[PDB]
Amino acid sequence: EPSQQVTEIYQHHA
Amino acid sequence: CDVEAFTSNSSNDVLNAIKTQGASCVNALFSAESRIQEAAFESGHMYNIAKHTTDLAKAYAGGGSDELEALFLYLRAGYYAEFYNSKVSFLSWVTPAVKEAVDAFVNNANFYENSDPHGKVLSEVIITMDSAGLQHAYLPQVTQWLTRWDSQYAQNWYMRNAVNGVFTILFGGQWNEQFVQTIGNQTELAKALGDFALRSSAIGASDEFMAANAGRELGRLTKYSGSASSTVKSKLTEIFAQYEMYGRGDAIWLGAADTVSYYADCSDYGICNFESQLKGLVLSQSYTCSPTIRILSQNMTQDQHVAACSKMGYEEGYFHTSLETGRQPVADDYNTQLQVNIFDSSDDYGKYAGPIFNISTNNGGMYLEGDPATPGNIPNFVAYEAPYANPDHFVWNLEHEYVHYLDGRFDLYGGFGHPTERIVWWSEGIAEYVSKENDNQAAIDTIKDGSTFTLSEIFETSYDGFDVDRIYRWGYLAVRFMFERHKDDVNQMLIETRQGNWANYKATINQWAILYQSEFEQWQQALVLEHH
Amino acid sequence: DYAPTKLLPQQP
Ligand SMILES: [Ca+2]
Ligand SMILES: [Zn+2]
Repeated sequence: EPSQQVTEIYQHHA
Repeated sequence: CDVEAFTSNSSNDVLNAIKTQGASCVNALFSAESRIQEAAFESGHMYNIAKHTTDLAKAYAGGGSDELEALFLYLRAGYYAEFYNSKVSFLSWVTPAVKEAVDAFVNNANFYENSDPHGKVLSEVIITMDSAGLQHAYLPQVTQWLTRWDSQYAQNWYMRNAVNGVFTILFGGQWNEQFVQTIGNQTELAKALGDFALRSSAIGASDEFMAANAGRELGRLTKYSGSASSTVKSKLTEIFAQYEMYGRGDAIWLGAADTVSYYADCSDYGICNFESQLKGLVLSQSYTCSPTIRILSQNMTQDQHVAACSKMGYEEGYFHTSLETGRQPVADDYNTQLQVNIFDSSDDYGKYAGPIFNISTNNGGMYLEGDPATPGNIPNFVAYEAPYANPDHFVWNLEHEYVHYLDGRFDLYGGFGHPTERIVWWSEGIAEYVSKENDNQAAIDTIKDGSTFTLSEIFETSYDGFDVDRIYRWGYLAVRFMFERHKDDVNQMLIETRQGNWANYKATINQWAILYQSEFEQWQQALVLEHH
Repeated sequence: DYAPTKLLPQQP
């Protein structure tokens, strides 16, 4: 559940 | 890179491939076809490579090691493949050899070096502690990393990667019996974890995400009992006092509040019902487009509100005309006004939307139809702004997602799960067709590449495997085809979906798949030829 | 759900 140093902004909706 | 070199029966061949090709090439094994994974991750290879890694790790002199980076990456790639690939299973003598190799790197005098090169290999060692199921084995090292961390370590990208791995260990440890049995007695770990989360130097800094992860894992420790319990509670109380739910340090406050609320009693910390207070603080702007759309937002300009309302208003009219609704909703649906909830960024969405709406945020937003028949049900689209979203509103996924509200209220009976037949092709196809109309180059392109789907296949589309080409582009093509060539049929289908007659809906589109396949192909041909 | 780690993010 912990976040990585980089996460994607431009994702598809859930 | 040559992924085939990793498939030799000789462990020395595989070792040599790791060493010569390096970590960037070992990366391929995580995703490789099963045949390659089965051959690269034979138990004998894992054991022999771990034994080589032990000797190399003992000899390590600091300053990074390309070879050790690749070797530990390979070992934990094996555990990755073992988890997901039913044809990869390790014999019981593998993991002790892997633990020996981790021990060798941990016991090396250079283990706590601060440098990017060391961080590159250290990162893969720390993650191997989780991948190999060794979460119970290195808690004194987790504790040392938490207490040693400072602003100097935080300068280095790969040191941040590496130490952030200890939160992966804590999270994965929930499935490790020895970990669950001992973690509640780890008073020094709890103190170091709490104090790591309380480091004010992390706020606004490159390691803030680590402090937030620490607050979340500290709150998770309330699920365990033991001699550390009072320290966990004390440190959480300090987090909730030092920071706040909206403001300085709120990533740490909310991370901890998330797990405390789930695993413990919110009243022991004074945070009960924080989610509703948080909503009014973060989504502080209210802009009513119309009786059918209201925006709650964190930080939008007037121009953005105006643009969002007029874009949705245009789509709303196009939808009602195209779907011939008469603006009459399906029965048992009182979702009269869509609430459009827009955070300032994906980062803000990932921080605030979870508690406010009780959702996962590892995504690009979502529409929550809820139960449309229940009094007080609120239809909520939850979204964020983004620099590369569509002008002039700059709300990511707004035009597509907005159609899901309309389709849900005017076309599809019941809540999201009501259908007893597959309807993904329609739901996503109509969201694309209404929002994009005839401007969809990706849909033309997927015809041109010569790989296609029949109507029969499109109607069977599901979210499993998330084939986005099939779901979004071919869903759009089938929908657009039916509207252009067989609108009377679409209206016939909608009689059934609007009442929840899902078997009738299936029988209706079953006829389309039998009758119309060659015409669908002709229509695709015309679409491509128009483009040329 | 538990899931083993894939790749770590490289520095841009
Ligand atoms: Ca519905
Ligand atoms: Zn959609």
